[PDB]
Amino acid sequence: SGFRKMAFPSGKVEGCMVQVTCGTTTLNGLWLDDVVYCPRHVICTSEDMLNPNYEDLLIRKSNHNFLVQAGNVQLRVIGHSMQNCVLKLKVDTANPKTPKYKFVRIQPGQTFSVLACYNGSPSGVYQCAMRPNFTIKGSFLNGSCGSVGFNIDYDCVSFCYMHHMELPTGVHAGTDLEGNFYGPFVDRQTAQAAGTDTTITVNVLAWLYAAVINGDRWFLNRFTTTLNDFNLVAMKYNYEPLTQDHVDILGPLSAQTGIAVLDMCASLKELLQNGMNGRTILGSALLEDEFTPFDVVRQCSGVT
Amino acid sequence: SGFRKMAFPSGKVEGCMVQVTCGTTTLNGLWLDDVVYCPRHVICTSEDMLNPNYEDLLIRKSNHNFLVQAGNVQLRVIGHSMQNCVLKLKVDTANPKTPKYKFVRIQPGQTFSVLACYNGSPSGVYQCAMRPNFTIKGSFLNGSCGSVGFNIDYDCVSFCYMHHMELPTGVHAGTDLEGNFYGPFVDRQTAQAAGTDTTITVNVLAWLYAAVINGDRWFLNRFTTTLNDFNLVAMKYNYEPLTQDHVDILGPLSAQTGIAVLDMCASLKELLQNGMNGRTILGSALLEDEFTPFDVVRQCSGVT
Ligand SMILES: *C(=N)c1nc(OC)cc(OC)n1
Ligand SMILES: *C(=N)c1nc(OC)cc(OC)n1
Repeated sequence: SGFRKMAFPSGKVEGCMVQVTCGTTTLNGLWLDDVVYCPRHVICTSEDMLNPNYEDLLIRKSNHNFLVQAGNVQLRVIGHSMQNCVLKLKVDTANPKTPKYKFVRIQPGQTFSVLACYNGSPSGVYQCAMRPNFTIKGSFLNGSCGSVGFNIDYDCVSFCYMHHMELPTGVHAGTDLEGNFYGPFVDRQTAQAAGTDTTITVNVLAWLYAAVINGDRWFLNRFTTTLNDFNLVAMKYNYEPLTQDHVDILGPLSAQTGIAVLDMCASLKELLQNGMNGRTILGSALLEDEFTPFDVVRQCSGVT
Repeated sequence: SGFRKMAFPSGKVEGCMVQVTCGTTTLNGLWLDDVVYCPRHVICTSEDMLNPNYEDLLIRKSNHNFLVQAGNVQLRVIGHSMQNCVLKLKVDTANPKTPKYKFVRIQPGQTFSVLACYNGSPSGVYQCAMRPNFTIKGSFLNGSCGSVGFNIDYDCVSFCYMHHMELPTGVHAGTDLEGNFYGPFVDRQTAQAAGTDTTITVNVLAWLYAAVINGDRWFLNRFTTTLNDFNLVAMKYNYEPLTQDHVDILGPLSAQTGIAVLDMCASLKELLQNGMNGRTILGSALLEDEFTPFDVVRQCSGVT
């Protein structure tokens, strides 16, 4: 029993973190096979960042200008290329600790672990979600760029995020491992405002199922609702609309607890309308939305 | 910017996790050098657990009854001994991945990372604190015993906790790596009720400093208080008394923000008396107490 905001074990990803320096800029790189992936803004000075022409800036860079260090040892760069907003630095040595891996582009609402790094060295691991406005609420200081987000399926690491940027509102933006930003963000120090950060309804419902499984049941009520009635309330509260696909995804948690998905929607509807009244659910005074239904099943079953 | 409940990178500890089986019971062991540490209740059947005499039960066990598996390979047990509530299984092979390590016994209020494991395999990593009533609020299922809590200082892992038990209220109890339980708990399936779970005042104040550093400042007020006046309010709200040692510990965060510790105490006093009024601090609707002042400095500076 007990339910925590849990990150995947980070060891497989720690073995891939390297330091990348270009000129006076140092950030993190991800070393998989004989390629080091890093944000292309490693080539920018703080001034360049205001309006960078990456193709033009990159012309002034050669393989020997990209200093890649893995632990105490230097890696030899034998090629470099730009793919969207990431640089791929081909090195002469395959990473001996390369885990089984995939590059995946996640959808909003999906969660992942972040291994925050500085100078190619891991500092911490935390769990977060791709917000519906394509930002993430991370913990990143200067030098954390190139830190990655990932999920693990037994022994295969699916890398989904690489840190690039902080918006003036303190939220974060980044790319998948193909260098494509999530959302409309660009790697330029310009006015970039995020859209509405709606709540991930399907994740709140999954977390309410985790609460019932772990003994917090005070919020269960005698009501039911329909998808359309629930969605009228969800729109009022800036919650994402619940679809029949979300209901289907919650099927196993509904089966485990015996609480029909629409009944849990009615409990959530009352929590939105009445508030918590100073009460907590799984140690939280707000409705948590950074656990997917898969995360709840995984944590409640103990998948390794 | 941004502030997350962050765990230490788990790789160094993942390299130490093994599976220990005695008869029909399987749990986790911690393999450091040529010793495997595990809860002594590995020798108990579910019936034995009601009133076990460990010394007597242990007489019926030989080295060959302790099956220790590290990954896919079996370790040879060449000795076994009981130290308090842990067993130390001497194996014939030193763990090649043994990190630099220490065994530390933490005080209430101190935080640590837990690498939850099942069958010697890591499932997740999360951050928690030793509560003032000597319980921890973890996420542990059957088979998670022997999972450990730790802190890291650059390359040295300080192991502080080993999971043994869940109380009927869903909170957890365990030992340090010398086998001594935190608090008054025993490794017996008997009526064990936890005392008052007070809030760790010094940690709430540290987290309010992290909120100011990361831009959440709405709760700052025009008031100040004294330790004695603050402590009258802290007692009313089941908060731990703040001492001059806690004030001294918050000195660097006070210096960084320019907010005197007693002024932050006055902000906390008003938050306790007035509530949050539907507002949040660092994404939380309650006052968070599982970040020590050291954690706040570490996360706000990016220590690797
Ligand atoms: C990422 N490491 C990073 N670091 C900065 O300064 C040290 C600035 C920045 O701007 C995008 N990114
Ligand atoms: C710890 N792994 C554990 N597992 C149990 O059943 C599988 C019971 C238990 O009781 C102390 N501990």
